[PDB]
Amino acid sequence: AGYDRHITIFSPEGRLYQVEYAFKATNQTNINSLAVRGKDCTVVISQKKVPDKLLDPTTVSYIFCISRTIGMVVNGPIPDARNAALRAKAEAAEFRYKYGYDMPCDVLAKRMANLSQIYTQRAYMRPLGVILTFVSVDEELGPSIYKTDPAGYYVGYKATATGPKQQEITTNLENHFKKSKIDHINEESWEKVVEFAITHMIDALGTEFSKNDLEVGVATKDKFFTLSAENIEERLVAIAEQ
Amino acid sequence: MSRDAPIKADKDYSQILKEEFPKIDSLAQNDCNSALDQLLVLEKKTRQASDLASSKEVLAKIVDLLASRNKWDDLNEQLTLLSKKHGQLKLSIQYMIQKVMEYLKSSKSLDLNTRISVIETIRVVTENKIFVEVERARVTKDLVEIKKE
Amino acid sequence: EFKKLDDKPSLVDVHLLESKVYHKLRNLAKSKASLTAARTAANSIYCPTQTVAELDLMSGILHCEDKDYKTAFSYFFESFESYHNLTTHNSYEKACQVLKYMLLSKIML
Amino acid sequence: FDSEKSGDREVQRTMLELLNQLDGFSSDDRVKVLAATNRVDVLDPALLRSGRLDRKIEFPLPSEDSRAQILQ
Amino acid sequence: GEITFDGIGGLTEQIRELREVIELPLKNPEIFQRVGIKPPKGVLLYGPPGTGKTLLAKAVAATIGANFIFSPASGIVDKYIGESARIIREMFAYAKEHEPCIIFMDEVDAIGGRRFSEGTSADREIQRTLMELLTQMDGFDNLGQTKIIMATNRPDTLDPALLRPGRLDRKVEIPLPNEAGRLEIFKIHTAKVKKTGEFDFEAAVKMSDGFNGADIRNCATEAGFFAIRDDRDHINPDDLMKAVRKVAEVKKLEGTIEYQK
Amino acid sequence: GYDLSNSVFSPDGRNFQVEYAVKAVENGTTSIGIKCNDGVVFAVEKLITSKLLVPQKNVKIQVVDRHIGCVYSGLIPDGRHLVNRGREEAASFKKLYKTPIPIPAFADRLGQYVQAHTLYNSVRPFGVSTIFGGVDKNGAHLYMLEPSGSYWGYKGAATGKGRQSAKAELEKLVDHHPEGLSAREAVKQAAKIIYLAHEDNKEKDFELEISWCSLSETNGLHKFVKGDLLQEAIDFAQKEIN
Amino acid sequence: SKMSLAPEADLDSLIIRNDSLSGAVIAAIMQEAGLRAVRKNRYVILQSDLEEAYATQVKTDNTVDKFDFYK
Amino acid sequence: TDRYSFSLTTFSPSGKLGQIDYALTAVKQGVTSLGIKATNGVVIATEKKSSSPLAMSETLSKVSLLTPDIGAVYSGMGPDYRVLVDKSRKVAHTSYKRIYGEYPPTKLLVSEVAKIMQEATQSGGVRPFGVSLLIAGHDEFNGFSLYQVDPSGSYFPWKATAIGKGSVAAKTFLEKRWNDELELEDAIHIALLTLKESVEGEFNGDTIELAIIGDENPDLLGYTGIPTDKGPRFRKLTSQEINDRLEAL
Amino acid sequence: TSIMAVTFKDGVILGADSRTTTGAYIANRVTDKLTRVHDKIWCCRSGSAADTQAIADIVQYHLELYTSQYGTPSTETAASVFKELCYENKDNLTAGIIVAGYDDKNKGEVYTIPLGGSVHKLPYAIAGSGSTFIYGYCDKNFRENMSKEETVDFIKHSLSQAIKWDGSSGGVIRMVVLTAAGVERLIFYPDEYEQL
Ligand SMILES: Nc1ncnc2c1ncn2[C@@H]1O[C@H](COP(=O)(O)OP(=O)(O)OP(=O)(O)O)[C@@H](O)[C@H]1O
Ligand SMILES: [Mg+2]
Repeated sequence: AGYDRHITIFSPEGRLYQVEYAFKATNQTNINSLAVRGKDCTVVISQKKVPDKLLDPTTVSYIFCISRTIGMVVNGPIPDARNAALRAKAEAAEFRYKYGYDMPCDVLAKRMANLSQIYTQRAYMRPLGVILTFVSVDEELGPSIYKTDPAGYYVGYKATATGPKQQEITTNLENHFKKSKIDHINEESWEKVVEFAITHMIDALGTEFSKNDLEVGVATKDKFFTLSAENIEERLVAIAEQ
Repeated sequence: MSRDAPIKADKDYSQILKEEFPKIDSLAQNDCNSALDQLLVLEKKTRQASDLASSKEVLAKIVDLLASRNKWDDLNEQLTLLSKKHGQLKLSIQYMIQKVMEYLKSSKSLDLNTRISVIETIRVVTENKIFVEVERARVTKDLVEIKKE
Repeated sequence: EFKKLDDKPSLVDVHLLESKVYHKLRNLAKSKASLTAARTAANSIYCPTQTVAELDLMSGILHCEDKDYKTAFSYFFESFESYHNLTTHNSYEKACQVLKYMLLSKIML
Repeated sequence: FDSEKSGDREVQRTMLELLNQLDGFSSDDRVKVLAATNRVDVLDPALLRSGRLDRKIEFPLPSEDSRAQILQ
Repeated sequence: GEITFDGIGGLTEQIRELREVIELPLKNPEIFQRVGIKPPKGVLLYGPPGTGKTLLAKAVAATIGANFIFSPASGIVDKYIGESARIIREMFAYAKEHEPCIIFMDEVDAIGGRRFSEGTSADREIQRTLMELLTQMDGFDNLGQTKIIMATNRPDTLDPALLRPGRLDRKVEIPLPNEAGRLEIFKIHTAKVKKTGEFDFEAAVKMSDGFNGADIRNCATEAGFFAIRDDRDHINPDDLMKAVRKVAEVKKLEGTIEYQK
Repeated sequence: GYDLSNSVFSPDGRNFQVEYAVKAVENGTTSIGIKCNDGVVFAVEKLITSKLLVPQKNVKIQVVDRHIGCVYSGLIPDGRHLVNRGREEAASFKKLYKTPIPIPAFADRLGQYVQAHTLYNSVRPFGVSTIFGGVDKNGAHLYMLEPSGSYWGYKGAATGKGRQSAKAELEKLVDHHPEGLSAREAVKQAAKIIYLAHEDNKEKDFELEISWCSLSETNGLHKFVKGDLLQEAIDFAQKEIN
Repeated sequence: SKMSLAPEADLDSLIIRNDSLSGAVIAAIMQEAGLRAVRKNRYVILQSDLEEAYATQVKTDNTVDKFDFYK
Repeated sequence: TDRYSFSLTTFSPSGKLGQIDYALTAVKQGVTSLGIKATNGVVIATEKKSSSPLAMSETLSKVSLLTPDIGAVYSGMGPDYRVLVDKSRKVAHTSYKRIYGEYPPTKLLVSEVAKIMQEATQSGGVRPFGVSLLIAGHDEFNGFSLYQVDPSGSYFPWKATAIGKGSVAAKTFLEKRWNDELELEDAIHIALLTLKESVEGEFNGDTIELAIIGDENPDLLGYTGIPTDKGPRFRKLTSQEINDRLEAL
Repeated sequence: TSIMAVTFKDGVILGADSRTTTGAYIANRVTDKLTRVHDKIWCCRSGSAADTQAIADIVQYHLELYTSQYGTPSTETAASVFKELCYENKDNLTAGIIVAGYDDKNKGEVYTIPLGGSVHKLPYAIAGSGSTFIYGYCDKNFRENMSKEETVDFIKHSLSQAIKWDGSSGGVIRMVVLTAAGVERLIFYPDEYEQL
């Protein structure tokens, strides 16, 4: 019928144009993210950009703290970002409540994936236009990255990037794990993994950075933290002295 | 940026440390190394325009170091560090490196010292492909002559 | 009888051996006929690398005999890449042999 | 000027040749335009721009004083 | 309507990009020999209106001084048929005896039309003239020192065989002037006018966006009317600050929405 | 026909609905929020449409709980609904946790509520921009809330028709005082820049409203400016613009 | 075959991207990369040049590999 | 307010329900999977694919466990497969493991899942899941059994079958390859050989997901000293095993 | 059962025993009652074991969500949660909870919540059924703002008299120290405090 794509219904090609369109709204902030696995840590960086000075820079964020061990990095519009953040925090509380231990990242990936599926099966839900990266350090699975997308599909990774120009970053990561011959960087301090990540980002995007142009989130064991600008500056200085 | 306070502060410092330069300059007679540190901290700028100004204070200072017959070794290491420190506005540093080579021609050093300093300097800009290139070729042919004999 | 059971990429090899038979019977009118059929059975993309190396080899020799040394050199360059860099069980002898033909092709030009 | 299956492509060719001589290849600086039109929501985006009709005057519905004048 | 290398300010990066296609193979084909590519040719210009896409066309004919023709989209259209084919066939010929020629199609939407011909006969007239171009652009007739600069005000009007690369190899978009790209445009237009002395634009312009490059020169014209009202001969920042309000106001009368590849 | 509903997407990343709501907001009057060191100062332009009105008898600034001022532009009845909703949520928090709601928490709540109206065919997205802020115990904060369900931190925010002028003037005010100013001193500034934002609007006459929530002068409660103070601010602006 | 490349450049990183191209656009990208090469001022095509040229006039699809969830 | 309670699925004028037609087209868009029923077991095999080569595929599954005797494998949409596996486990426990305290026969479960598909075809506010599932299992009364549930909500029992985009060719191959007596070993070799015609990409045990409903494993039971209960008849083969069988072709 | 909390200079010290009787039978003599519901805001339960534990679970739930959305809650806030849970289930559930927590700004604080549900801020709180015997001992010898050593010996002696006179109280004495430095457990066996 004339409506195949104002509601979630297959096309004559056997398809969902609507969900496609969701994927075509993940590149509007044009933020890029890069996430790699250390040996005992997980590191993720994202861009920060403010179009005006009259914003306060602190509040502009894309790294959202969901659990105490799971960080969430969002690619796509910020309204949907906030709705997703709220969803996830609810589910985390509820897992702790019903099973007696904090939510694993894997379980969260899947819970959020199924909610996604439900938004693309009900004829009056609009799907989220956000790709979520879940970074964690598990004690049963180790440092892990799970990526879910508006489809409700998710997959694991050794490393991954997101954004409009994230192919460049894919090249970088590919070559890096080509030389290393192993699925994670062998580094025993989270600092140097931040450093490596920023190096690959400068190479990939072709542009140098500053403390107010970055945003860094680190998942160590049994915690998650974000660095402030002051600590990011120090990483940048130690890059030049490699 | 999100504040204009770094702007007001950085520019203003530049003017005032000209007033304090004669004080620094007499202090270098007692110990150059301490005066060197004072100007090095000065050059830490988060505002673009003040970079150009603060590098001029160091140029006058290092003439004393360059002329010396032990301390120019220490000078070559510094130039390295400056490009690395932050990048610090790709215009400022590129003007400095030139003015130093220009000084070297006029200070009149040993064949040997001239040779070894230049290799250290062309080495820095091998890792660069910006304005450096203009100067890099010119000092390269200056070095050609040295080995020609 | 295995052409009604045409599902296998191992019928590539049979075409190639037939091409070789006419080759040393020293007629290339029929050598090409059986080559074309080999390329057809190898149009399936599920054939191993090794058998495709064989495919280029046979053409390399054959257009060499027809005295075109532009085609022969391109075909021998392709087969050198296959033999040299995958494992050797007879591919040490077949990388050597392809190499010598590459050198020969250029002397004729 | 996105037309689908109609003779509107014949119409617009006197729109386009207008925009061409409303560009300077001088000997149009002294040549002006006034234009009257009933509605101003039907114009082409190449007539929003300045260089074609730079000043844009609206005719308002009458006022108290204005109405009195007109009758007189 | 001539102007120097610089026909805009702050969009210089696109000016540099254009000469890559045009000016570079003009001077040295030999640097495109080293690479081994086909010598660049073919340019589509598309963007929002009034953004100096045409003024740049006049500038690259002026600056280089290479042989230029031109064509308005609708002065090559004729009543006689086989006559509107004649010009453009014979215009390419001209281009092969005249050195390094540059063919500016100005504001083409006339024969930009698609296959239509379920409408009037005019749509087959378009068709006849369109087929003529393709055979020229690529065939045994191949160019190399004949370049196409195609100027249009919306590119999704066109037929996709006029979106075809290797006839159009580079598709340069010039956007609307940017936050400080207006600033760069303002400093060239405050030299032309008489001014008290004004280097206080910066805040007002960025937060009076809505201007194309031709409206910046309409802020100066409208500021010269506020001046005339005061009986001044100079552009004041009193006159300028009332002007940016007015000029922005009159453009909100109708909108414009355009999307691109 | 992707302009028909909010739950539709388009292949341009656009959801035409929500963009159109911004044009409803562009129809409102100037409204400014000045973030000062001590608190926040709101001001609203109140058009006097006729000589039959009762002056200073209609408020467009309404308080929620007692320490969060809310001032909105766009559709006055619609924004009115939004403020009512936010008071319900505020009282809920206050009952459940025994403390007046923090300003960031408030921000979460209202953002979610407006984000909700784009996920269902059943509803229409609100066409209002809100500016809300105040003093809590973790300091003064300011937020501007989009009809899109987006918001950020701000050192100065504005909306309305004379937003052009106001934004520029605020840029200057942060260039005069990069370390900020007093909420006492900001009364006069709100007067100033509303007056400057009425030359784009100089068809009419208007009344100035100012209100503020600062720790140093109202003890952290949202009160209105009046009397000799209000009239002095008026006179200040008046002399500046003449 | 016609043009120079660098040993850093590869033609096998072009399969993974889009899987519906025309022969003219492949003659187009390589020509567009030969202009970016002169902005570096280099006569050998680097893989930096070659991926940037792919990114312009890319004509992206949501039917091709590395863009799917229908698997 | 909400009024999506009218079906989005209707009869077409030419007689058919258009939406299952579109869904069945969507199934020929996905990955390829097949299942062979041997005399002494069942083997199911599928391809692992990911968006990027740097994505993990060991933390991802296309052969899922519904019960220790019953596995499923899909061709079609991932997201649709995921939720529906969970629902299958769900109704398997609430309506056979609370009412008889034990796991369901293969067939019973097949019908349990066919209803969920059916109510995705009925009842406005839904569209069909765009998957075909193979439900392979073993029950103690009809032995080994292989079923296919389609987007429509019907099922069919098969002796061997394939789903996905390479289905026409695969089925023609299995036409000769099937025999009245087949050994589970021989069926393993056969399934690999067929799905090799179907797969272009690198061929290892790390990309071919193999599972067998073969025979019971007392070592996967997790306890001993009970002879009455026996181990899972399902087993997922990790990559090591499968790498031997690449070589045993 | 005996629980108390006493504030001191630098924070607060929480104190409990571990004897848990049903009837005459002690179910476990090494039972914990010093519970964490946040990472700085600990509680002492007494009353019905089932009731206290259930309530504690739900309050942990709410506080954890509070942390994820709004930043960490204050001792005040947690106490309010407990209050509002008691007030809805006062007719069915029997709980006495002492909520003691370290605020970085103000210091350790002690609120007590009876079973009807009300908040009372106090400089020191006691509850249980071994606590009606040590009221006077506490009240006479208490001063505001003692040193850490003092606080520890104080709570030790108070809980020794509680253990003496109440037979539902006993086992080891356990303590949690909430300060800026962190969280420290102390444990005192019977041989240790009988001598004194
Ligand atoms: N960036 C500019 N700075 C100064 N003047 C400009 C600028 N661009 C355009 N103009 C002015 O606008 C006039 C007309 O614009 P022009 O014809 O060059 O532009 P255009 O972008 O193609 O749009 P159209 O073709 O519809 O006119 C010029 O004659 C010139 O006075
Ligand atoms: Mg024009």
